Amino acid sequence: NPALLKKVDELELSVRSANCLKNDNIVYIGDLIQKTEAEM
DNA sequence: AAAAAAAGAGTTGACACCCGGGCGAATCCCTGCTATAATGGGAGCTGTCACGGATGC
Repeated sequence: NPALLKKVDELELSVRSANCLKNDNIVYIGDLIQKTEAEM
């Protein structure tokens, strides 16, 4: 799917979500969608 | 099963500034006054008709 090319901070869900995503060092949505509940 | 904080709000002083209103100064517009003698004017058709009307005796 072409949606994976978009960055993780391209949806602006919330401030805490952006903070934890930046702390996790994620650039693509695939690494976040793969981890369902373990890494979350 | 409990219990406090980055944001989210809410302000509180602390500059940075940006046209406005005066203070100047430098400079525009008006108006009148000049003392020998000045003394009637320059284009323009004029190589279309024909009609339809307005004056005159």
